[PDB]
Amino acid sequence: MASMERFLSVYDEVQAFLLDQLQSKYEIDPNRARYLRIMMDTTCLGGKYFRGMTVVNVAEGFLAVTQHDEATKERILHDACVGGWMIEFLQAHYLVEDDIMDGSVMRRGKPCWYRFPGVTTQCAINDGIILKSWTQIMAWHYFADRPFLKDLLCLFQKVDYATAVGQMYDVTSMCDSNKLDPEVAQPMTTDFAEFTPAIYKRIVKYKTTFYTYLLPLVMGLFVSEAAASVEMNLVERVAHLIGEYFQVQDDVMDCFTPPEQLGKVGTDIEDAKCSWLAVTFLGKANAAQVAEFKANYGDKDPAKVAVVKRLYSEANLQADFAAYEAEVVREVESLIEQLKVKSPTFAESVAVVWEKTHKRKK
Amino acid sequence: MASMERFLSVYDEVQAFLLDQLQSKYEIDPNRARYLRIMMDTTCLGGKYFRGMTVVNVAEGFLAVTQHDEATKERILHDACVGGWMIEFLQAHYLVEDDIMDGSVMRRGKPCWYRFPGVTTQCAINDGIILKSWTQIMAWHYFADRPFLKDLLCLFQKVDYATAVGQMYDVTSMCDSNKLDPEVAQPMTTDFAEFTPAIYKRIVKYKTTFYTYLLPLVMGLFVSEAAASVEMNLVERVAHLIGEYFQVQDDVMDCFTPPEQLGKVGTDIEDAKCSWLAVTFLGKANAAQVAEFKANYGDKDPAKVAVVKRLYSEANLQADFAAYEAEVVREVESLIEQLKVKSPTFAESVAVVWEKTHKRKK
Ligand SMILES: CC/C=C/c1ccc[n+](CC(P(=O)(O)O)P(=O)(O)O)c1
Ligand SMILES: CC/C=C/c1ccc[n+](CC(P(=O)(O)O)P(=O)(O)O)c1
Ligand SMILES: C=C(C)CCOP(=O)(O)OP(=O)(O)O
Ligand SMILES: C=C(C)CCOP(=O)(O)OP(=O)(O)O
Ligand SMILES: [Mg+2]
Ligand SMILES: [Mg+2]
Ligand SMILES: [Mg+2]
Ligand SMILES: [Mg+2]
Ligand SMILES: [Mg+2]
Ligand SMILES: [Mg+2]
Repeated sequence: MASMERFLSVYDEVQAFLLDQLQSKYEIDPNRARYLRIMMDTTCLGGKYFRGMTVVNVAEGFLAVTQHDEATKERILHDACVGGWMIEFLQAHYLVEDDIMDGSVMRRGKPCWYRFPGVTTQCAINDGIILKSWTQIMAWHYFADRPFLKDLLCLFQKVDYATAVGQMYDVTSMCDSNKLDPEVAQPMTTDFAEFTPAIYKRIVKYKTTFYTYLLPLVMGLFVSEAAASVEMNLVERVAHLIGEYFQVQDDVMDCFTPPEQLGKVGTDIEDAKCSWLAVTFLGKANAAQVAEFKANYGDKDPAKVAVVKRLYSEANLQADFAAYEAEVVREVESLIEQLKVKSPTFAESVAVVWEKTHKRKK
Repeated sequence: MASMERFLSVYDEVQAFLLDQLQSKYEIDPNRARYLRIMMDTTCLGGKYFRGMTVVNVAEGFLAVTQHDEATKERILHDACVGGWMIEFLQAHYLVEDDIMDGSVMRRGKPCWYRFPGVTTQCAINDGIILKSWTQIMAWHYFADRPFLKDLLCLFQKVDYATAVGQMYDVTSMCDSNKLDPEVAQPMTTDFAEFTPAIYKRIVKYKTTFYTYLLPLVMGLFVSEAAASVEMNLVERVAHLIGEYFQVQDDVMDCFTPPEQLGKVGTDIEDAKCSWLAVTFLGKANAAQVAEFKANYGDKDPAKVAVVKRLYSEANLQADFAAYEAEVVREVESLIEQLKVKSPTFAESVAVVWEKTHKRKK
């Protein structure tokens, strides 16, 4: 796709800027420049670019309807690409650190970054820090003189914090809340009392929705100077709804989509995660199913994991998923109808966003 | 000390703000609030508060000589405390992640954060991310309306990036540059060709000087609206000089100061670090000393580490350290004399900063 290739051409610019600046201001040597170029490529490319391409689509929408000089159109488009890369680099940071946290093996069809033989956990941790740092370098360099600079930095910062809090909800979702204690080694829950749709919703709201949907949508609005032309409460409702759905699919694919197709190897069962599948299963199983789940969940043993997967297949969670999906379509369409009132162009971008999400197979 | 106790009283405010906001906007539950309060306390308290108390001292200096209403004096002092905590939280972030990277056992006289039984590497990584996030929450909340806000955020961001780059220089200092390669597992250097004072200086300049000295000094200037009243080139020279000296002491103590006194257990020998001791040693040893160093450095075996420590004692590095110290005193005094030209009060703060650094035994 041509537009994708163009968003990609701005990656090339941003990379050249970052690496040149390392040479000229940070005393980097050539082989460390090469290392960081490879690290940027592996952690920032290969994904679907949904978050990045959402910023661009939001801005393209407003450009079709807004009068500007050509030079202004070019500036806005370039701004939207740079903001999109800020979010892809933030994603790259999150993915580096999450793969370590989750004990993951594959990412975008390659070894996780920390599994590269020449990298290891020790360096990946810091490479993840550098990725985040680059988002700010990029923002201050490109947007220094833009009116939306303070708004963008302030939003970016809140969104990052929400995600970090969400990650803490996730990484501790298999422990009992009353037992959390830095001094005491953490046993896994035996009762699964906290595997509920409300608790699940809390995980997912913070860890994914803000950075995957709120952030790109609003950044599209910032670089378009169009924020005031939308109902923000609606922007937040729609971001959190499509965001949750997006995470539910991720959870389902972790279990049932082949690594060949997904580009990653699942760990949610093994990691004892509060996934949608585990929650929806406890939502419907009988006493004996519950017990066999309890004896097998959250263990790396392939035979225990297979037992969990059979239980999932037997419980017909495909039926629950259809019904959940049908409900989201209802609410997202409602939200999109409500957005046209003030912002038809934005509502349309949100439609496109939803369509792309709804259809994804990875 | 009373002033310390007062800087400390602003920690209490900042903590209450952060935890209340987690409850009211982030849907946190009480036991996770407790966990993060304990995490903030363990990772942010117990240090010497040098960086934090430098912001306060810089501002107190300008207040003694500048006319203000009392209300303004109180605002400036409070601003200096908050900026100081932003840097202590940044330090706490760096320390959490560094202890993981370095395989360290003790920090401020307690187990490293990731060694707490109830924490582990998996959670500490994210706790370190939250610490950094909190610096921005704190900045945007407290300084939203201040004229120095953009300057402070932009400086903070550049300083953080420099430190992250510096950390990459450190963590790869025991490998040959020409051999760095994400695809290939990294062998330790055999020739130690890159253990040179120039390369050492590069490590230390980036990993420590910006965040430990440039940042607090300039933040004191920002919250004092006094930046324009100094020669910034001199501020940078003095920060980088005292900063390097500060790191040299850290390196010496890692080897020779008892854990009981230091509050940490050294790993530089075991980690094959490019420390000042390793560099100054190669700076003077004879052929046979060089060989015995090479056969023992960068191995966790207590007998190999002891061999390295004997070689250090025999080479009389205490003599090199005295001579290095004497030279820094010369240059720092020169820089302080040069600061009085435009900024006597600032020169004095820098004198106090130097005196505290020069005298430290931990
Ligand atoms: C590091 C802060 C946030 C990370 C973050 C937030 C949201 C999602 N993810 C990563 C996914 P996956 O590993 O790609 O399947 P998850 O592990 O959640 O299933 C990672
Ligand atoms: C994580 C980014 C920077 C970390 C950073 C920078 C500078 C210094 N440190 C930490 C010290 P130590 O572990 O306290 O002795 P080092 O390990 O360098 O001897 C840590
Ligand atoms: C589920 C989440 C939030 C992490 C993976 O996100 P994506 O599936 O969008 O990953 P890439 O396209 O960037 O690979
Ligand atoms: C050497 C460096 C830069 C890390 C430790 O810094 P400090 O020795 O200042 O640690 P605390 O006082 O914060 O414990
Ligand atoms: Mg994961
Ligand atoms: Mg995860
Ligand atoms: Mg997943
Ligand atoms: Mg260390
Ligand atoms: Mg270190
Ligand atoms: Mg040290």
